[PDB]
Amino acid sequence: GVPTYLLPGSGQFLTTDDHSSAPALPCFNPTPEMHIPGQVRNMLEVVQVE
Amino acid sequence: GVPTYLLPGSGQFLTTDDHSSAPALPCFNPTPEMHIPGQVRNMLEVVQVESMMEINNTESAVGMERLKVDISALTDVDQLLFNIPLDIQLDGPLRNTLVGNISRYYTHWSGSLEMTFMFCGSFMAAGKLILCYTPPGGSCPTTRETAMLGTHIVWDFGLQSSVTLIIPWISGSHYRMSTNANVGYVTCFMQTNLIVPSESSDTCSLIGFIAAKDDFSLRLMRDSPDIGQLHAAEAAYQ
Amino acid sequence: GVPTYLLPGSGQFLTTDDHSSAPALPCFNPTPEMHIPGQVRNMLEVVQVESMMEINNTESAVGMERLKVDISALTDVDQLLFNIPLDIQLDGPLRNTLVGNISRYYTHWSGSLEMTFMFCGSFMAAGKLILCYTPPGGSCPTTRETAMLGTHIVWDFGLQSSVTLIIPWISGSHYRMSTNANVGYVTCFMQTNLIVPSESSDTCSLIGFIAAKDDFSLRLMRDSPDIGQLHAAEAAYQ
Amino acid sequence: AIQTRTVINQHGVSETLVENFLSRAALVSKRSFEYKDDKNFFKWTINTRSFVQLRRKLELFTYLRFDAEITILTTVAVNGLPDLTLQAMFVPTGALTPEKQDSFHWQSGSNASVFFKISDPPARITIPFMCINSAYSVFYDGFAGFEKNGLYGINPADTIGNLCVRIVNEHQPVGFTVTVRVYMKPKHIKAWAPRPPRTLPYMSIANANYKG
Amino acid sequence: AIQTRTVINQHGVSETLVENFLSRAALVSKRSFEYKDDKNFFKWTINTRSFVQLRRKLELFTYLRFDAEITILTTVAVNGLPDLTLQAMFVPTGALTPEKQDSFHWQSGSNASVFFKISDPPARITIPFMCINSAYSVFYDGFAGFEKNGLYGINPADTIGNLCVRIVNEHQPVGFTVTVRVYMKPKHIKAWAPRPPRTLPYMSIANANYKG
Amino acid sequence: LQLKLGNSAIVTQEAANYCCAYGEWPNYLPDHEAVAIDKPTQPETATDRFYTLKSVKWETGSTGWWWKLPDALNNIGMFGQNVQHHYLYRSGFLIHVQCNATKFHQGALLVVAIPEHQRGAHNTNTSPGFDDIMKGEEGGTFNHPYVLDDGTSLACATIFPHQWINLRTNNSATIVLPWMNAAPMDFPLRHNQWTLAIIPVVPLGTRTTSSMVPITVSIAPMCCEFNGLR
Repeated sequence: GVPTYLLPGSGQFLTTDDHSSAPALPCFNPTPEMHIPGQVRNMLEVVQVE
Repeated sequence: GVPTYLLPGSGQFLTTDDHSSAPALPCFNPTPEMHIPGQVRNMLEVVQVESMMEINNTESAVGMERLKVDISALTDVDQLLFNIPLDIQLDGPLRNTLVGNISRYYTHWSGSLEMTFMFCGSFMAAGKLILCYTPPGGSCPTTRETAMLGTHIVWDFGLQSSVTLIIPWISGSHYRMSTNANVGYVTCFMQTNLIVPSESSDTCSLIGFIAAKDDFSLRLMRDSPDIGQLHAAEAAYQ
Repeated sequence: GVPTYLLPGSGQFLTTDDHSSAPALPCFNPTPEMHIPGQVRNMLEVVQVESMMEINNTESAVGMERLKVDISALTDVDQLLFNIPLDIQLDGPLRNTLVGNISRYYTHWSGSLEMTFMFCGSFMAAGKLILCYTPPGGSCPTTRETAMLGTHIVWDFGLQSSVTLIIPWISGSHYRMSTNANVGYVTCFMQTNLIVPSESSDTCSLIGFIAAKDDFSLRLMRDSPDIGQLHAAEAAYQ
Repeated sequence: AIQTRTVINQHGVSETLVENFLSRAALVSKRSFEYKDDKNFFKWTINTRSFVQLRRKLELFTYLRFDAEITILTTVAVNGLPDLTLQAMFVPTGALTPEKQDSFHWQSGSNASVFFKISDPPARITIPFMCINSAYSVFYDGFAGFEKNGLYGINPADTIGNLCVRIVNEHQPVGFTVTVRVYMKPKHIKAWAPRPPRTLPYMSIANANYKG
Repeated sequence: AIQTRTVINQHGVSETLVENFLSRAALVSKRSFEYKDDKNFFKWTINTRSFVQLRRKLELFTYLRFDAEITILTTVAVNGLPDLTLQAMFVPTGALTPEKQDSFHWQSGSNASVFFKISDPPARITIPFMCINSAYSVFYDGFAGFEKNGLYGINPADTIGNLCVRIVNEHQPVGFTVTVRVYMKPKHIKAWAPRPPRTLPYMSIANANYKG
Repeated sequence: LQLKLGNSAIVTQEAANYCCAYGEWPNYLPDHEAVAIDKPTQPETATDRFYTLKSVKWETGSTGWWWKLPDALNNIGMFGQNVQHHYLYRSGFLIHVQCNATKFHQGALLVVAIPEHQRGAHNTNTSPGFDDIMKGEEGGTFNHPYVLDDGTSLACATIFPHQWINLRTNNSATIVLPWMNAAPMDFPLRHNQWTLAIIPVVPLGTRTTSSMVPITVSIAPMCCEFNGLR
């Protein structure tokens, strides 16, 4: 097997973590993306409007 | 060693996970695969097979009576024979079909359907029917003249025993926040009388079929509501 | 570090797992391998060796008497000598053999077998036997004439002391939901009388052998039912 | 009731794959047994006909070839909670099933035993395709035997085996209740010859009798 | 009884490999011992002849060369459960076996000790091929010595060693029972000169006497 | 066109198109699947012929008919003699169903071949016995054809290999059945691979209250093997 050891911070839930999780429903294909007008990619695009 | 840390979701049993497990018996070679006829790889292959509709939309009709609509002298000019609400979910002609049963395993369905009506009178029985299609939103016709104003088929069954009609795109779903209800109708009216010779039977019957087409699709698998829950249950434990 | 999560089945001890473990003594060099004669790499190498059948199918025969069938003047014309039910599992001539014992470690077996009968009379003892093969399903013959109508060997043992016969494909299994039972028979009848000179013994004996062939196969290893369970047991603890 | 509708945007056939249609971990068995040292241990003949909704899904086919991914999810409740070792032993056809908690069949060198604790993740093993034939007969138009009610619909080559679960621990002064939930996920599924769905309620486990 | 039959579709020789025929984790020892601070600890001379079914499988051969994968599965029961450290110490031939729980032989710098808790997965080590010869003598047509009952069938080069298991913890106000199950899986197996199976029941562990 | 097979021949004038069940034509057991009983023997003709059953009377109150294969043939001719002497078999089937009606009769038949039609009984917990299943050449009658006597539906029975006989358009039906089993050989006296069901979806009719149509079933074993015996 693989010799492992747990670090400090193992088993914690940080609310800002960036980890993939288990898909609850894989084999579910979501509705495909459609072009909707006015896509926001940056909140500074909003702030530059008078 | 390897420095590791456990994630949120460690040690959980999700019932939809895709992880290999320990083989309980490796070095066991299973029985090899043999070619068996009729392999199913997709449940849409099942749904594209025609199956009989309960086009007799009358209650007190039970069993074999529900699969056929009788026409006779009791059917007049301009007379309504059957009305098929295009509902996979609800109780109607499409409920006990292969396209009704397999689609109740899924939440969202989508696609064209394929009706086929077969006249099963005698060889010399003649007459005309108006098979209508009413789209979703539209009102079902109540007269033969309103029927002819829509999308329709003037079907002479005197020589052509079978007629088929593409149903363009019904596509209902399931809602909890409530049904789809009215998504379309197939309606039949008597254009003429039934004309039979005096040695053929007075009464002649129609049967209907429904299949899905290749554009038909199903999504978000659920539990089918059809059979719910018996004998010799606790025999597999003693 | 490495983001990890534990699976269902973590921390279990499956008795059939295939995982390396910690060496208790590394830097210990074991004794090197020496060539020893007769290495077994496959248990089917054991099963393909002939071993004596208990062809004496009579009870009250014990020990050495069971391995031989006597023929004499007490054996008449058209007289049944032995009947070998082709059952590896059940009590019969094939139970205490190398093909019977090793196959009871497995659940499903399959393949051809190899019978050999050796006449062990005197040099001038003469006579004929009909060694029959009855396939599975078929009834065992009770007369010498029904015996000759099947697959058979008219064996003159006056000069040929050994005869061998391929058993085509018995292949039984184990069932719990019940046995295989009848899967075939090897049956022997007296075609002639035993003809011995007046200085040879009146009584002459046959012995039988069974081996498996190269198409023989075993599957789904289990515990053998043969020996169950004593003295000086708790000496390995004190 | 209120009636609604939505424009449905779908494309693709992948969710109606028979692998996707059938491979989910379904609850196939659930028993309680008390423990104070087939009573006092879990024994279950591994079938697919205990619950009617997995039964109706699999009876959409005539033949099925699959491996079974068995997950065993044991919870305890006293009559806190001690950490107990459980043995789950898959007893195939041709092996001998235990009848006691302390029987010698639990010492099986040849049966697949898994030893696991309550505090662990749930025990999970894959039972292979165990049949003598190429597929399991979901339906069987035949008899298991001919001698005086060898029953109809029973195939001798359909028996997976038994799933026997006990508590490896000995008797304790506390008494407690062990609930064993068994979850099966069929894997590597091939299916043949699809059938009409059952429209009437099941009456028995062993057959296809109908009340109407 | 009911009698059945199935068309059997088999091909291959891989399951009757002697590695596959013999490498399974078999229960080779099981003892209870009480604890209140060879009584009060587990000591087992590592043989293969404790249980008759592994004995009859290995006595299908004359010579065996294998590594032993020892798994130790300890359960506790009080007379909840505290988490206790156990020491399992493999004492080879030539080392000295403990006779007490608190003996100085448990402090062995040279014996392979494994320290493990109850809450852990079961302790697992691989004892190597320990023999002075190239194979273990399953049978030995000789004597261990010549001076006044140096016993028959005993080979001085067959001794694996002892598996000594104690509780590293000290005495507690609670009294409890420790059951030590030892599982052995032979590994990297070579076998030589196959033998007839035993047909009669065993009478003793130390010999091949038969009652008939 | 004649269906000529052996010393049997079905000599008709009209027969349009067969149904090939699951698209599979019956072939002999291939030389990689026969690891079993060595070289399963083939009479090649002696069984492979039409066995024309006793005709059934279709009337207005007919619920339908069924024959189980090979149980319908296990006591008929050289097929049924080989069933009693052999232990294993493998066969496909050619089934020809024919109606004798005039142009004044009406009615539709679903002629459906069901693989492993395990039957249920009605309003009981006991399984069907031996005499409720193994009817032989006479066959059985559907008690509840709407559920196919197994709790399912007749409406969805076109998922199986099937043919329609609508007496306007046709009076005959041909289904070609391959070998349908999870094993390559099987045991003909105690397991059935196919059930030929003939069910009137639209009942029979003419005016004079006693309308009656002959239905004739001709079953030919195709590629019929058996174990060696020598």
